[PDB]
Amino acid sequence: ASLIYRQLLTNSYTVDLSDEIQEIGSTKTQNVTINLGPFAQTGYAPVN
Amino acid sequence: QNYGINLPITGSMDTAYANSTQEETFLTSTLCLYYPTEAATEINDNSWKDTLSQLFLTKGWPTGSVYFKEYTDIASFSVDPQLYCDYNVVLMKYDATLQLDMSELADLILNEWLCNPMDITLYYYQQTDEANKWISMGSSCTIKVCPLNTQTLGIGCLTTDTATFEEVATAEKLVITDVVDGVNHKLDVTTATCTIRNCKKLGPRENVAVIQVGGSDVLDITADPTTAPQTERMMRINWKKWWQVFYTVVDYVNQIIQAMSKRSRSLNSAAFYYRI
Amino acid sequence: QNYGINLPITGSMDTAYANSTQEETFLTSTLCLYYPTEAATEINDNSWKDTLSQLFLTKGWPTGSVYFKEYTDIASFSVDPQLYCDYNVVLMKYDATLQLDMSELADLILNEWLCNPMDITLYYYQQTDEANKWISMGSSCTIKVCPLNTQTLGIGCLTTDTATFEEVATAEKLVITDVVDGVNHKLDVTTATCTIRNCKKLGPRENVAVIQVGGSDVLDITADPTTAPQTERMMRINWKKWWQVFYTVVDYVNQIIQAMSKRSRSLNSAAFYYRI
Amino acid sequence: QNYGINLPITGSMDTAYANSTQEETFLTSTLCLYYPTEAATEINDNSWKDTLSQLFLTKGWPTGSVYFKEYTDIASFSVDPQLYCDYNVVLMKYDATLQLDMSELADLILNEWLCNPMDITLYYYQQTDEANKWISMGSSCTIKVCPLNTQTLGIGCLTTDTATFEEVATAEKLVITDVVDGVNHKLDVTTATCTIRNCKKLGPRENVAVIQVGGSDVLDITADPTTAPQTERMMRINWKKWWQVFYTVVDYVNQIIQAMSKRSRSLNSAAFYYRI
Amino acid sequence: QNYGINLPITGSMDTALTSTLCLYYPTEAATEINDNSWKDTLSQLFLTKGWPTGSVYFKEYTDIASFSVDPQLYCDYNVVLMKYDATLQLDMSELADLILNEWLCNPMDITLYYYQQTDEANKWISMGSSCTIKVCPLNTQTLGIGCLTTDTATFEEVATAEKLVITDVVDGVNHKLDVTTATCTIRNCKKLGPRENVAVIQVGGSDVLDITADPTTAPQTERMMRINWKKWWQVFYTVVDYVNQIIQAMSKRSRSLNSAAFYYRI
Ligand SMILES: *[C@@H]1O[C@H](CO)[C@@H](O)[C@H](O)[C@H]1NC(C)=O
Ligand SMILES: *[C@@H]1O[C@H](CO)[C@@H](O)[C@H](O)[C@H]1NC(C)=O
Ligand SMILES: *[C@@H]1O[C@H](CO)[C@@H](O)[C@H](O)[C@H]1NC(C)=O
Ligand SMILES: [Ca+2]
Ligand SMILES: [Ca+2]
Ligand SMILES: [Ca+2]
Ligand SMILES: [Ca+2]
Ligand SMILES: [Ca+2]
Ligand SMILES: [Ca+2]
Ligand SMILES: [Ca+2]
Ligand SMILES: [Ca+2]
Ligand SMILES: [Ca+2]
Ligand SMILES: [Ca+2]
Ligand SMILES: [Ca+2]
Ligand SMILES: [Ca+2]
Ligand SMILES: [Ca+2]
Ligand SMILES: [Ca+2]
Ligand SMILES: [Ca+2]
Ligand SMILES: [Ca+2]
Repeated sequence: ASLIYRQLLTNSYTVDLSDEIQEIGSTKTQNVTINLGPFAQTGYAPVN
Repeated sequence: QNYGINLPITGSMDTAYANSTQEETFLTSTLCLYYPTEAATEINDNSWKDTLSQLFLTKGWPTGSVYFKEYTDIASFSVDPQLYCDYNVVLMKYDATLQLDMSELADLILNEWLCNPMDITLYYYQQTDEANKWISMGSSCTIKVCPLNTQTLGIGCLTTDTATFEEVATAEKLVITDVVDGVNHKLDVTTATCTIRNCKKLGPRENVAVIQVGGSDVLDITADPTTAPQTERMMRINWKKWWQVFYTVVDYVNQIIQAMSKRSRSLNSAAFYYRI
Repeated sequence: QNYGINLPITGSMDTAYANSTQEETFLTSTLCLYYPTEAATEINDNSWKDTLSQLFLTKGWPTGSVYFKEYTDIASFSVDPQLYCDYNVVLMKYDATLQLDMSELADLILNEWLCNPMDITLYYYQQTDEANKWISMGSSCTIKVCPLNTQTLGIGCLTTDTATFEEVATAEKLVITDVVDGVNHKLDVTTATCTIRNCKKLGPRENVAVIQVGGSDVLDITADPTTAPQTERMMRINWKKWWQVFYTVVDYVNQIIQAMSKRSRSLNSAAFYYRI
Repeated sequence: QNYGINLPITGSMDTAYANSTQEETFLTSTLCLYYPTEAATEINDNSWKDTLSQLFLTKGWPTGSVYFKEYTDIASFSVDPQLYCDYNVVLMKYDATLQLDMSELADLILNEWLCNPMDITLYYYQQTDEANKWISMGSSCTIKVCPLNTQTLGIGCLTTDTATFEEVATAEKLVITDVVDGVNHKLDVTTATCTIRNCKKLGPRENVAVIQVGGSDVLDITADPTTAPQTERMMRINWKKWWQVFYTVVDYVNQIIQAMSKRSRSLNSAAFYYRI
Repeated sequence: QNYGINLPITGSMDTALTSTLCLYYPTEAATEINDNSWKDTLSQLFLTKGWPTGSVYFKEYTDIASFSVDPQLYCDYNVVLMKYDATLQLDMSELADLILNEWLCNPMDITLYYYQQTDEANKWISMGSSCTIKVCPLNTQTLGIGCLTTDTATFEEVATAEKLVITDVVDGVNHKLDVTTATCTIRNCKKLGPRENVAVIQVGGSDVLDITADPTTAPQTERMMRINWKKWWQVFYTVVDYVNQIIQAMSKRSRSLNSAAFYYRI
């Protein structure tokens, strides 16, 4: 009855395929580059 | 499981070396980096923390295990250095005019201190042995001392008149005071602004290392004039840019952690001795 | 020690008793007495501390070993309690309204805790086991809880809308939250004036004793409803004058200390062990 | 004769020592003395070369073998420092603000470096091990680095915009850059006026000694923070007059050469390993 | 090593930084290619042959004359693509003589000292913007032969406006030397042996190289290749495709610490 384990590990390559299938219908959410940093403090020129 | 009692441990001189545990310790331990504000100012980036975290990930430290703590300067940092990570690395910029202060900071965070309260104006205080010091910390610590003789009369000072007290510290954020042992002293301290504690130097603190950025070997963490031990946890680097300093810290993190050890006083084994 | 912590200690059942170490304990120890402000106000003496120190000296303690710390009230004292001396006796006044707060303070200071930070804004937190609680301390700690389900959706609450959260603490100086174990929660806490930590109760803190002045046995240092253990370190007395209370504390200091075990004093004075 | 293979050599204890070879090496070797211009300026004697040559002859060296090479200062001398004599001695004046530059110069000349060219415009570069550095020299070498993740995207920077690059060197005449190992970096170097090379530290360069004239122990010829070795070839001298400095160098030339050895990479026996 | 250099190596007959490549090509090659990304293409084509990304390096030189001014050999393997010009034959040979062999050179102060060449391995190599070497052989009495030691106009000229020149004079004879020391420098060099990590591929022409001063021998070593060409792209493709064979002719065990073409000793 140990074969199950040996099979579970042996056939585990097919897991990849399943993931691909589960990724087929999954929605895609792609991120963009985000500015951070020393953002200089700029204001209005002397105004009267 | 047999906490609070010391037992001898017997081992053989032919037990095989176990495999490296560096990967496991990196995986299951935290690292804190203390740097001055001017380091962040010079770096002139805000994602630099994430960049260093990723670079550490390349060195095996899991994301989020490395912590970056900031302090304004040595004087402000010395008020109450509270180091909580498993491994603490403190980047300390060198300034000649602050030499002693730097030493004091190192003396405070490279060693373990058992500190009891001090109530001046109600008890006179002796320093029993070499390891006994008086650590004063606060916004501004001004400590004046009046040694007394066996009859409780001051030596070169009047118990009533504080103006005659010998002045040993002026407006200090942190000061380690060492007086002559076996002599009672009356203390005048700015209690409203500073707190003074009677501390015993138990031994080294192995999870804290100090990297001195620039300068020469000036740290002196032992009050004894005849010893100036540069331990393996006290490092020195020359610098011109802080990015190079941080890259050096990241790349050689293996060596830095090797120089350090887990806090012996902490962790479950040292339970019912002092802590945990 | 650590290399002999997990080793057996064998002793024979005929070893002669050693002499009384009470004198040696008093000589090499320090005592901290925590009392409320009303005690000092009622005493209305500027030398009562010196009188108590002299009486303790009559009881064997060296002169500069007994220290006295004053707190405004139970709620004020519960914000980051600090236990300084080797032996810490806390004179806690009884109020029928502050019963839960008295119990929380006693639980915090009569037990050793291992706490970690919680970033409530980023992660959903759960309590692993019966020893795991959330200890919140600050000027005003208002904790609201939203339990979730396997799909991360809230039950009886909406993660987006905090107004639907199940408030469990409001305007608290110290609170020990116990939620259902194994359930992820999303927490709203006034982080500006509150700090919440995930804490595990390691065990008793045997160097801290609490004397309840007035009332009945109301302390409950166990979150478990089925048990309300009264330990040897939970004393209770009846009072009319604070001077009599202090005289009872001084006279029976032998018994009070005998109910406490030394070596439980952490290197730090905090009421919990902070780990990152 | 067998030049390509490393054959073991079996020596026998008790083999009689050979006579002193100091005279023979002095007669059949050349000594180069590198000093700053200010040295000659202070000395103010157009014939001092002849005087030093005659003094060296009194010490053993034939009067055609001691060479005196003059450099303006540390910064200028660091650009392609070419040392061709059998024994090179460099008097380096100490400046408290040029510690890193002095350390870089010593690291470059006190150690053997195997350098390959670098095309920052063509390849992304990575440092393989701790012995690998990026040594750049020129009139004004400014180096900025952008680490890249496994997907080749920059970390904390954009490969397209060099403004986001992390600056590691600015207007450096010489700089030894050490970045995190195993990470590819896009390099932005002012190649128009400086050359960058990818180098390995093979080992010590035994025919170059550096005397730091009037400073402290500050040289760090190793990028590892945990090591700041003081090899026998780095000496320190206090000074007020350069004539005294040169007299000390002449009088202790025996010891100075003793601290040095013939360049291992040089000479015939090093053939077919790297050079000659 | 050095303590086991003079020891035998016994072997049985019955028993059975990574490498870097430098390509030296003339600038006219890159001009003919006319592409600004050809280096990347050649790097990937080399990577097909097993050279990692940042291993191959391409160094440009204006021409044979300019390249000869103190040439520098940077990589583990140095394949030099040299365009053939019937008018520059000797110069090409000189470059090969200075590039395919290891030299040991000492400073020469022509103004103060006479110089002689001890043996057949001794030459005088001079390099710079422009060399004009004029030689006056002397006799046992130190008087010039066909020349006047004081009058340099009678000196025999052996080089004129040379960017590189290897001078071979009669051995055992002292020579007074007039060299344009301002614009170029001369050194007494000794040929130690082959430099196995440098190969020279002559693009076009015929076999004309002569890396030995002896007139009786003109050996073509395995590191001296020749290829006919019409398009530089074909030249670079054949260099890339047969890089295995090119490296086979070379040995990685001649890369000195410095890139100079000669060891220098004071
Ligand atoms: C064993 O040691 C090797 C060599 O350092 C290391 O790669 C490996 O991670 C270690 N652990 C195990 C479980 O093999
Ligand atoms: C213990 O008590 C006994 C009885 O008074 C006394 O004789 C002895 O000296 C004491 N001390 C020790 C160390 O046994
Ligand atoms: C070495 O020195 C000794 C004693 O000065 C002398 O007798 C001998 O000839 C010298 N030379 C050799 C090769 O031993
Ligand atoms: Ca100080
Ligand atoms: Ca006085
Ligand atoms: Ca003392
Ligand atoms: Ca000391
Ligand atoms: Ca409460
Ligand atoms: Ca609700
Ligand atoms: Ca719970
Ligand atoms: Ca209970
Ligand atoms: Ca520099
Ligand atoms: Ca950036
Ligand atoms: Ca590196
Ligand atoms: Ca170092
Ligand atoms: Ca020529
Ligand atoms: Ca003539
Ligand atoms: Ca000849
Ligand atoms: Ca020939």
